[PDB]
Amino acid sequence: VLACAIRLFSGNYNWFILQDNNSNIDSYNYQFLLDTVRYIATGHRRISITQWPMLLATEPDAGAQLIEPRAEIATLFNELKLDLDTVSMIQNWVKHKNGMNDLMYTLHLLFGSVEVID
Amino acid sequence: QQLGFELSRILKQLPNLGGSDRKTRAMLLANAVALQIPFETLLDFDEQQDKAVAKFKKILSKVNENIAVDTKLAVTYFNNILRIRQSLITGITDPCLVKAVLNDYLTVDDVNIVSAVVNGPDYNRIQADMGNALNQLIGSID
Amino acid sequence: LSRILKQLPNLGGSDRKTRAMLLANAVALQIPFETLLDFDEQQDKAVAKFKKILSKVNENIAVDTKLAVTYFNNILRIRQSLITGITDPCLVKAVLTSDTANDYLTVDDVNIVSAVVNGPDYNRIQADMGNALNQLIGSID
Amino acid sequence: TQVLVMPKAVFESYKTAGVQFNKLLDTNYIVSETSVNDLAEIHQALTAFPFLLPEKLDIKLAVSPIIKVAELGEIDGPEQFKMKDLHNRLESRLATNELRDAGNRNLVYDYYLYPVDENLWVAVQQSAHIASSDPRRVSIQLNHTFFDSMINEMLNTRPRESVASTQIFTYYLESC
Amino acid sequence: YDIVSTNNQLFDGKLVVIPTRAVQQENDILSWGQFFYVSTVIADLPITRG
Amino acid sequence: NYNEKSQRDFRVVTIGYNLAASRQDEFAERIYPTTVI
Repeated sequence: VLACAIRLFSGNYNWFILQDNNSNIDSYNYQFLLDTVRYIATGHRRISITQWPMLLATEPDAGAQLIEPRAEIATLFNELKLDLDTVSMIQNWVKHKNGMNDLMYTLHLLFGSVEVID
Repeated sequence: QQLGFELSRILKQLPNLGGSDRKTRAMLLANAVALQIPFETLLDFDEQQDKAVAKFKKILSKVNENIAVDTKLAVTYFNNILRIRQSLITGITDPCLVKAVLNDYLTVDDVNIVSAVVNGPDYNRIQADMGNALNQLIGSID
Repeated sequence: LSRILKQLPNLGGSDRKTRAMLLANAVALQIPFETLLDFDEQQDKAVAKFKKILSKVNENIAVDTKLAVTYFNNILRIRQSLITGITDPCLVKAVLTSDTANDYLTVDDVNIVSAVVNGPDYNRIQADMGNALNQLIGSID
Repeated sequence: TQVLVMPKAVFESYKTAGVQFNKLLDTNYIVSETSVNDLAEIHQALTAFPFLLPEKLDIKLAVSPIIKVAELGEIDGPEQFKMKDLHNRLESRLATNELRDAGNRNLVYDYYLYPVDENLWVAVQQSAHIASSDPRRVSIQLNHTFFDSMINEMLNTRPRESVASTQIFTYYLESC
Repeated sequence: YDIVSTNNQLFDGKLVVIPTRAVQQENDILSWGQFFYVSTVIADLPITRG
Repeated sequence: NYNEKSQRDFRVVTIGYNLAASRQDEFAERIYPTTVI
């Protein structure tokens, strides 16, 4: 799982920081990315890893600003005093008690064969 | 005359004591073969060892058709003797070998005895000081 | 240089002969013989460098330079025989029971080598195996 | 545990001869089953071990046999003087090796981990590789299978969360 | 032969001679017995016992 | 305090306590050599 995470998260720039535009602006996909970065920093998430899969697959338009309306994926790394290095963030990811379990779920949700509603 | 039979015929001539016989039997095969096999010029030590051992084990397989030899012990001795041979060709040659092969009369024991009595450096420590005290010269020149 | 040379005890008239041996080893340790070549080009280079090194014996105390070359040339030829392989019991004994061999062998291993090498019939048996191998070592795939 | 780095040549001797690996930290056993050159090479291989072990997890690098011999030569007992003679032989043989392999200079080794109990981590020093430009990064990439072997073993006793914070865990991630 | 001593009370007056392989190896069946060991589990839980 | 004979500040010496950790004692290890599962 660790070798997989690095292969997928290893680019010229921090992968999460690159995800600060695209189509994900106020989506649950964006709130997920912000929630994942907070986990790496603190170890605590607003929505359980076992609840994100159904929320992301449906991607409701109801309300995503209720999770984190203020922060942006780029700003969490400076506010939370994280290291943008790919290796540093993976180590800070897995060192948490539920690290490898959260990582396996995240890899599935971002890179796996998720059934997404059209 | 298969090599396995000829080596076995010769080994039968060693004096017997008891179970110690397998230690001295294995040692002699290791000594003869480790020193007899020629080295190939294109190989480094790592490869020369793998090749020399492969042949040594095959020799034991043939010998063990005639006379019992402990395979693991004989290989242990073989590798030790082979490393000594490799060290001599790349490393320091003992003065007993220059003496044995070549007016040479006063031997190393003769100076190591005096050093031991006075509790000073022996021949080997002086030899180490020589090279060390010479390291700078040889490295500087070519 | 002279500090360590003065560590060698004086022994009769051999003071100029033992240091010649020590110097020949000191150089031969750090000039290797490249297995790639035969005993002419690499040999001449090693000897030429040794003779050039002898140009600084004025810094030393008691070096017989003519004998030091003799010892150096003997080292190279001995190494040639070891590369090609040796069987002569007179040289095999010298290798097996030596200051180098006592550093690669354990105490128990030496005790065994000393039991075979010093046997009353070692020289005959070792010579016979030398011929048994020299004639047939190539038969082993 | 305690990591004991030894060349492949020494490791294969131990395995072929059948030397108890458990008692290689006991000076009195290793000197009986180990040649003077092997003991010197173990010292040299320890001094060429580039990696910093997780001291925070009580994983230490073994003290070389030469130091242990030197210490016993200064301690009263029935074998003190035999141990002093061994020390002198080790120093002369070590200096002889250092004068011969000084040319090695710019290279890094592959290491193989052979766990022996929980108090000894045999680290076999295998084939050398040439590395002059950033040999630290080259050493890390080469020893991928050494880093994950160490991680697998310490996760048997140490907590996963603690191992994740070590430099050994980091080196694995940097390699892959 | 080799000598191994214990201080266990169950050997109050016993000497038992058993064969083993002269050279030890890993998972060697020729040892008189074997100790099949799995890393002792150390489990740290804030149990609310009682 | 005519006499000040020391009563409180004594020389304190700590007795060592150093246990040896292993999978087996030498006796058991020699009879039942360890195999890792």
